[PDB]
Amino acid sequence: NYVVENPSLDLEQYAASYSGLMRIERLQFIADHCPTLRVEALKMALSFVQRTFNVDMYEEIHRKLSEATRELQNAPDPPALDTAWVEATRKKALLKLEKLDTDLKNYKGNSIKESIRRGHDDLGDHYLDCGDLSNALKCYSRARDYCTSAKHVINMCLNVIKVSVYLQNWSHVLSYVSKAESTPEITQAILTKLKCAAGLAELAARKYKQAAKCLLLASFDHCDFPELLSPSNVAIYGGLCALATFDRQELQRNVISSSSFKLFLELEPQVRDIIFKFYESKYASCLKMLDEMKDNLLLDMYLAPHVRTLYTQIRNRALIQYFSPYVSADMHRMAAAFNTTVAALEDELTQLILEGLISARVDSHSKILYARDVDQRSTTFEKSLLMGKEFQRRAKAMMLRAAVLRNQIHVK
Amino acid sequence: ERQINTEYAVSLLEQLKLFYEQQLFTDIVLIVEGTEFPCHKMVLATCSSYFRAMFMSGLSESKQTHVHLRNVDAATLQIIITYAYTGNLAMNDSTVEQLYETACFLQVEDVLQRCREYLIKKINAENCVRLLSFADLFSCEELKQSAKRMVEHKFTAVYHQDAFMQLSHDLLIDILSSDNLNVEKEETVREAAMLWLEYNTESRSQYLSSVLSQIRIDALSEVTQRAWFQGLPPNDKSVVVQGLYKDMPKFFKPRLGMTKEEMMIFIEASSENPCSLYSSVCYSPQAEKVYKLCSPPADLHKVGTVVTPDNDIYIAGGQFRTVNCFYWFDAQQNTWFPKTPMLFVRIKPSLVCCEGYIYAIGGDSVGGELNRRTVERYDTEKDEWTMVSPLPCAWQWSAAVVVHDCIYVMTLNLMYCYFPRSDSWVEMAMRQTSRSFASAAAFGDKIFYIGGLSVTVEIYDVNKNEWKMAANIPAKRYSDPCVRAVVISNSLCVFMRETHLNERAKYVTYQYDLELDRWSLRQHISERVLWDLGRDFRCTVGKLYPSCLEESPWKP
Amino acid sequence: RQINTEYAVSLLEQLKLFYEQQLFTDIVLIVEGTEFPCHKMVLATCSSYFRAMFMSGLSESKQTHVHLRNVDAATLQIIITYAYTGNLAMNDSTVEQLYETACFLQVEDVLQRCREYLIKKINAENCVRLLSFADLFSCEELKQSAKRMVEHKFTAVYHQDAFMQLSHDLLIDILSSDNLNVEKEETVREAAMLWLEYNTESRSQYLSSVLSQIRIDALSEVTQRAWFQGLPPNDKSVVVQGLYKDMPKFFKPRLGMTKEEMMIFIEASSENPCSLYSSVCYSPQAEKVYKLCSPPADLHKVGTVVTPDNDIYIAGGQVPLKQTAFRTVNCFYWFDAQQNTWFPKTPMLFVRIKPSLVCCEGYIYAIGGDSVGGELNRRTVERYDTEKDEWTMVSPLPCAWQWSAAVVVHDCIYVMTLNLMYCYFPRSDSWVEMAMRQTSRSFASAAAFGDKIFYIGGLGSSVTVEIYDVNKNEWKMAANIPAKRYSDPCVRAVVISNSLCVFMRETHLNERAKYVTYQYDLELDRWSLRQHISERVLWDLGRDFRCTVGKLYPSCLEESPWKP
Repeated sequence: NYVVENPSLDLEQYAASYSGLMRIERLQFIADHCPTLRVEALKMALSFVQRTFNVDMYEEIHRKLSEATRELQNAPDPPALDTAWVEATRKKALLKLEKLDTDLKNYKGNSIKESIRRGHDDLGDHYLDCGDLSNALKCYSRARDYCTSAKHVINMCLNVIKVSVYLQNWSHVLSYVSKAESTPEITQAILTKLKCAAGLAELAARKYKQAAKCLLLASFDHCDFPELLSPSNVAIYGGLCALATFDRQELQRNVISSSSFKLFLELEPQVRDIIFKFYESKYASCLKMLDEMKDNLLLDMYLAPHVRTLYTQIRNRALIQYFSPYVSADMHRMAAAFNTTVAALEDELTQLILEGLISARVDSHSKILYARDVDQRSTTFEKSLLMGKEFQRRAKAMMLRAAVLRNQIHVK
Repeated sequence: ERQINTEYAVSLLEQLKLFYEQQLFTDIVLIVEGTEFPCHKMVLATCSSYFRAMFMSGLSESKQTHVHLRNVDAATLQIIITYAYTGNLAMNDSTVEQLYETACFLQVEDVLQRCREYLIKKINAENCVRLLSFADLFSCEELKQSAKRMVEHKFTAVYHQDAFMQLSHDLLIDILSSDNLNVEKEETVREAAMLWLEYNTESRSQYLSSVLSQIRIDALSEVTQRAWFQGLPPNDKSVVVQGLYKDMPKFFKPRLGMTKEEMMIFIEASSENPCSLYSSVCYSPQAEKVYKLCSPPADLHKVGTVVTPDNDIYIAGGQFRTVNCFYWFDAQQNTWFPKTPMLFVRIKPSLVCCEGYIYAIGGDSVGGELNRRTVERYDTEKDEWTMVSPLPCAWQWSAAVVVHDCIYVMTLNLMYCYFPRSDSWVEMAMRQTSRSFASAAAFGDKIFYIGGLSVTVEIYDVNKNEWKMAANIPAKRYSDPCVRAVVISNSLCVFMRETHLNERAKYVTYQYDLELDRWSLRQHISERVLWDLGRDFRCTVGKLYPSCLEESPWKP
Repeated sequence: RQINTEYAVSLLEQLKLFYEQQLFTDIVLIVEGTEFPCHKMVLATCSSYFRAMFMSGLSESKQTHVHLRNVDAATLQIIITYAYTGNLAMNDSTVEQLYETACFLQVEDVLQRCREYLIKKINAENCVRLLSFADLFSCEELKQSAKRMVEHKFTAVYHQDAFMQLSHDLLIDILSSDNLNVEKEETVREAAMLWLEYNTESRSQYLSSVLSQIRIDALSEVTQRAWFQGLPPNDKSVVVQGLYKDMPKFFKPRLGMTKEEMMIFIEASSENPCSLYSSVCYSPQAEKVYKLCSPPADLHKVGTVVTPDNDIYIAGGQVPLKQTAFRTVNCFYWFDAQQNTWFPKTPMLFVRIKPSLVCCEGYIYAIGGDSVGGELNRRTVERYDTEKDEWTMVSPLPCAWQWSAAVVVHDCIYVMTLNLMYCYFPRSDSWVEMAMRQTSRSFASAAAFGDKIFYIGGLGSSVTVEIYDVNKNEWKMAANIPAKRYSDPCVRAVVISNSLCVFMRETHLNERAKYVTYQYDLELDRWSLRQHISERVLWDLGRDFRCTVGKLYPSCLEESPWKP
């Protein structure tokens, strides 16, 4: 259903930008979806997963790396897991986890709400490090029970968002973003983090307009946000969603007024140039750089199907915006406004006319695209006559219905 | 034998504890200065290996419902009883001595072993002599020897503690007569003995005839007798006769503490045996010899080094799983004793010592922090980690040094000074060149940032707050030098290695002058004694003992 | 508040050392001349009696010597070691006296442990004994479990000697209950008659009450003059009493006479998409579809067997491990015909996938089933003991077969594969070669009717039928089932109403599945239309569903609410 082949991915920077379980998931995705580079990706993934005492996903990654190494031993014609890791890691993890559990349950006999919440948050962090998702969720819920202050509520919301991101329970993420935003009277920028979380959750849920709007409000002062999404990928996500959904004036207004996506596009000059060419009717370079960004971000944690749909919408909107200022546009020139051939452009234009929102006619003789501007009166008179014929026909039918009821006509 | 404990041993434990706390079925009660402790006989002997005679021997004690046990603290006996009943010890850092005394009053190997391990691990900076006397009072041979070495080192360090004055004669003889004194001079032990002896009266003068003969004869012909002349009791004649006899005999021999040769500790060197990846070695600037050191974890690498003004070596972090473990190098046993681990698993941490505290700046804490730019320090006295003000900006491959009791961290182009008294960062000067993958040295009152990607020599002064160039190190072209700047013999020098194409690496150190801006040829390290080191090796300055360490065998 | 376990076990083992090495003994239990030097306070940790013995201020509190009577040395010693070290070696014999002494000393934990063991141990040969024990000692949970299981297996057997020595109230509760499983109401009548005639006139006063619980359809017919024969002489307070007594008490049929031959189906297509599969049943007489309880932890890929005593068992199967995810478990379960629930039983030794469960000589035989081993003996055939509640290995099948079926004929196990057949001889535990089929067909089922084996279908499936005779030892063809062409019928061999019927579901092209059953004429070699299952009551079931013969109570079960 997925998995493509493409070189030139920078593994080191993409691995270092993220950190935590998010980095592990992204490295696993990169290894699984990018062949001819799965070896080094899996090696780095196993090197980092061994850190912070993982248990089951470590076994899966070790098996995958062993399979990859075995594959490498046959093409140009498997590493050991060091099972002592199991022993030492299990012993240390059990000792520290039981010590922390003893401390927390002793605090439960002391009955302090804030202390219980903090201990349960620590237990959830320890379980997440161990690779225990449901256990961390339960700990963070027993923490959410014992909340005292607004900052405690904010921390609870952030923890629940982080956990449900891995659990892919994005409904919980959205609910907790709404709770953390609407409640506390909507230098420390927490709303930026909440908006980033909401935007990424919406994008993961196949939403593009609201996700773009939420990302647009994210300020660059947040800077460090590696547990969920890197700033470069945030800029890419926002630019792609805005290009797909926001039309030209909306694009300009939002990008300029935000003043943080200016910096974000400075981090990612490719998206900035693509948007500028979109505004300036340079769709050929826009779409070739779009294909470059395609091959570059086809192996992203939460992008691939969403970004494919986004690119389809982007090319449709580009065609619509390109033909809009013309009443009689040569299809030769329109095809020359991209690397596509005449036949493919004609097929795409026919599909757009069938779907709509281009209002055009294809004079395939000279290959010139003529816009359709029909007089309202001619259409109005035609459909008014059709309505009258339908009204008379329905008048007959209702007139007929009175016959079978006044004369009691039915199946016996 | 089948000894299953699944969901039962804890249940029977709970029955024990519940029916103890309810004062149920009681048959024996301990009277402790009027405090009553109704409890199980069987639990009493299970903890205390002495009680097993207190209620089995056919003496009148067996048929006695009320037993008056004295010379035991009520709090310690209660904590012993509850530790017997629930299994939780929950020992604090203050009542360890009395708890150990009460446990020994029972002579077992459970609570006593636990407290022995705790005391061995808790000899931080000051209680060394106190717990050494404690172990002299109660036989704790393992802790006795550990405290012996620790007291040797720390007492040689401070030699002014009041607890040292109240010591037994045999313990003092063992301490001073040992050849493990970490003293660079022979007169400090002499004056320590003089102040110990002049602390009291004739009773200590009796021990004087036995402790005065444990010092090398160079200090026994000194002004010591001139000071004893005014300090000796009247009408004493044979005392002078026996004092005069302590000049010629008793094998005057050199000590071990004078061998504090200033050497260089290296980590992650090119291992000789292919079965090993990296190794830790040492170099002697004066002896022109290459010594080796044992790897602290023997399997973990990518560690950071720090040297306190008291010449101590510490290792933190490292990876390839990253472990937040901590270690300390023994200057005599050639081993590594672990310490309190860090709360975060760092990759190549930069440890800096200031005001007696170890500061770890950067080094990939978790990376996924809300604020990636954070630091964490260490307490060498309390043996704990204390969170401090976080870093201003996120940096990678950075270096940090200490100048004028202030924390200075260096990155690509920015520098921040951490004020330990207020726990805050203050903006410093900006460097005109962006160079990374380099280290800095704290020589005097100037910071020398050498290398970066090269041969960039950018000198910074704290009193002037400016960055300036001096010169370029003379190095052969078509090469990538590996610069290492460190203070040697109170003189700024460098240790650089040059590598070319199809050429062998050469090791050479140069003497740099402040006003000359030139690296004069000081000494060239011959390849007959030192082999290739590598690329990720680190260098630091410290004092080591040639006898405790071993020479690294390698063919010239 | 958590508890440190390291010093916990150190405590417990050093306590053990003190129990074995007699040191701290101020109190000693004097039982039938046996010394028990122990403590007052470990006896605390175990028992809730000695609090009356020690923490009271009585003569026994001061007495350093106590003469505990009406107890057993072995039971006291095992309870003491249970208190001291923690090993409760519970066997199958001393549990009775263990419970007796636990109730004597009021030790709650060992009471719960032995109650659980007795709940696990309830079976046929000790049902009435355990019910009497639970009547003697108030064990209401065990009392109810007994009552139910006793009702069932006693109505089954009604010949155990311990039934004669029972209290009047227990008999009244048993007989008046509406949970008896009897094909007729006359067997309980004669059971009550033989119970009354078991003893002397001491049963005369209870006779006025036992007849007050039985229906009046037998209180005016025979077995009234028989009591008059056994009446004490010249007693004129009973004959006339019973003459005019059987007016009241509302004659009503019982529940045991409500068992009908029904087709039990497992792993049917779940109506609600939230669940994977479900279990249903077809009523050949009521013409309705009654729902059944879900398999234990949605146990899929299992096998069914029904003993001649009409008992349903489940073995093998896999549970989705906590997208494809499934792990195989060797759990075993038993179906309650009245409570509509699956009672867990002793699990097997090896896990199985689609095992062939066959009953013979009271033993449940599971032949094959894709065992986890896969060694040279890749059959792992093993029988189950219904009286000892344990599994015993049997002689392995000489050849490893996959997707096989097994039936029981003439007290022998007949397992069938693609083309080979082997008969198991339980008396000697050996396998003998049988006749060879001429057609290569698999994924089929067989039903044992009389002394013949009918292998119906095989490969979807087809209408090929090969009839095998045990006395003749030969495979012969009879006919082919007339079905609609261009279809994929799902044949199911089954025996019902002393005849060989088939449950064949057929699906046409671009059409829904149709349910219809046929009656195969044994002498005419023809499948006759016995009944047509309308789609208004029965919906789609799937492909991996199984069918079996059995009897169920429509009263205890509930009709499945689902649109036609």
